[PDB]
Amino acid sequence: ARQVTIIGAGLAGTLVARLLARNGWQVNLFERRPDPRIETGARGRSINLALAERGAHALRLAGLEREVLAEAVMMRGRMVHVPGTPPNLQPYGRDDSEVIWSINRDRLNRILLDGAEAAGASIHFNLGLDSVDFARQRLTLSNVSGERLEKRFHLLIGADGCNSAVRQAMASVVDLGEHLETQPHGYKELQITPEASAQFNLEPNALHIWPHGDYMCIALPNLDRSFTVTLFLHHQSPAAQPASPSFAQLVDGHAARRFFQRQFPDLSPMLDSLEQDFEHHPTGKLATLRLTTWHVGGQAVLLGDAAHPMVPFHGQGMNCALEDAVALAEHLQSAADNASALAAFTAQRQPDALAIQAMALENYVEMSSKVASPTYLLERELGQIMAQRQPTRFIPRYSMVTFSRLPYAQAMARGQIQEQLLKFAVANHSDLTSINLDAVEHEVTRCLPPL
Ligand SMILES: Cc1cc2nc3c(=O)[nH]c(=O)nc-3n(C[C@H](O)[C@H](O)[C@H](O)COP(=O)(O)OP(=O)(O)OC[C@H]3O[C@@H](n4cnc5c(N)ncnc54)[C@H](O)[C@@H]3O)c2cc1C
Ligand SMILES: O=C(Cc1nn[nH]n1)c1ccc(C2CCCCC2)cc1
Ligand SMILES: [Cl-]
Ligand SMILES: [Cl-]
Repeated sequence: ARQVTIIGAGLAGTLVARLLARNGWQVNLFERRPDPRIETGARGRSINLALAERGAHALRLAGLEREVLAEAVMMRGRMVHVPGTPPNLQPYGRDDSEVIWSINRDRLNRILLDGAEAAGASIHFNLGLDSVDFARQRLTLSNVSGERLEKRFHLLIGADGCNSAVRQAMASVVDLGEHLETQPHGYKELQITPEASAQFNLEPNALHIWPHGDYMCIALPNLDRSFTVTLFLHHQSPAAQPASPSFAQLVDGHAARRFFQRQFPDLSPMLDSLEQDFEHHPTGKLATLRLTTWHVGGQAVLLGDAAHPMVPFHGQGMNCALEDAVALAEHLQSAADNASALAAFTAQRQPDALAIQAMALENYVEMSSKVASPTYLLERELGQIMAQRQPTRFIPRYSMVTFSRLPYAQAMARGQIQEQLLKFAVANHSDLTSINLDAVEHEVTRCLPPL
């Protein structure tokens, strides 16, 4: 039996443990945190994630999809809150079967843990990886108090998150070629209670966005009708724009409140504990981390956030993580040896991780400044016409990322061609009446191969 050691019982680590264990691998999975299935007196505060086709299909192959969806809230469309008009629901894709699911992270983790153990994996909690010795094939683990334990390993999978100890240990034996790109936006999570969302008739079965240019709020629903609101806002004000809103200017809850009443006046009444949340929840940091290589020979490979931290603006990090786990399990299961498997995995997935990293950055502009401009409206309306006349050629980029399993690089490449097609068609035209539709359709057929 082939043996594998996995660091991190997060989303990618637990899924890959399930897929390998049920193929007969001996799987040991080590996790720094305690087991979240052991109930304690602490008050767990878990956020929700948007689960889409790529994540859903990976769970479907694992036999876990139905269990996960039982606990998920359907989001049928995007509820855009633009000042001056009523909130406007934009359906996802073309028909009612194209939805995103809002799923609690801790519930998903528990389901995945149960699934890995049922497939035969052994999960060891309260053991955090501290270092690796690649030449002696040993690693050092330790509990919180610092007491250390050594284990031999044969194949090591670093599924240990954006601050991966495995990636750090790989920097001893190979150049990963890391480039960290910081992001000027931080984020803060605020809460809407069920009473407040019910009192203000906030739609539960939708994803809600409050665009506002260089800042914005997003809200995902929970099963109990509460919402978690995420404010994205610059850490610091730029020197050129010294009065522009930023976190540094929101020192306490009362400034926060005046900000929301002025700039989000229909959302402010719903955030009852805006003051308290603002001061006791930490401001989070966003960053994109790109690696030229993900593995060391046949000994160790990264996946998930350990491999490609990305900004959350597409809701694709977990979706990408689950899709990585599927691909890593398939390559390991079928390769001549572990070395060939890890090379072929990195070669397949690294271009795709780059593509989704780039699309997540760009999607910030789409969500916060594009959805409210006159020019983008005309293009989106021409885009839906094109999807109807050429359905296998013109597939909107958001739809290819979110509702298909087209490799992310091909989605990006086709999206760039569509974007420039729509951009030139609508330029110097104010209405849809002055646009030659068959001209645009002819460029779809000349430039977009059918799927
Ligand atoms: C605010 C926010 C919102 C997001 N929303 C979405 C969304 O809506 N949709 C989406 O698809 N993605 C979303 N993401 C991204 C998503 O959360 C991650 O991409 C996903 O969790 C990656 O899964 P993973 O298994 O790689 O890592 P994680 O889920 O982070 O798992 C890492 C695991 O490794 C463990 N670990 C860490 N260090 C060690 C160590 N030294 N030793 C042992 N164990 C260790 C951790 O305890 C944890 O269990 C969001 C991210 C953020 C920050
Ligand atoms: O699906 C998307 C992107 C989209 N654009 N237009 N429709 N939705 C999407 C984008 C972001 C999120 C998360 C990001 C972290 C904070 C919670 C919300 C979820 C999902
Ligand atoms: Cl959309
Ligand atoms: Cl994400």
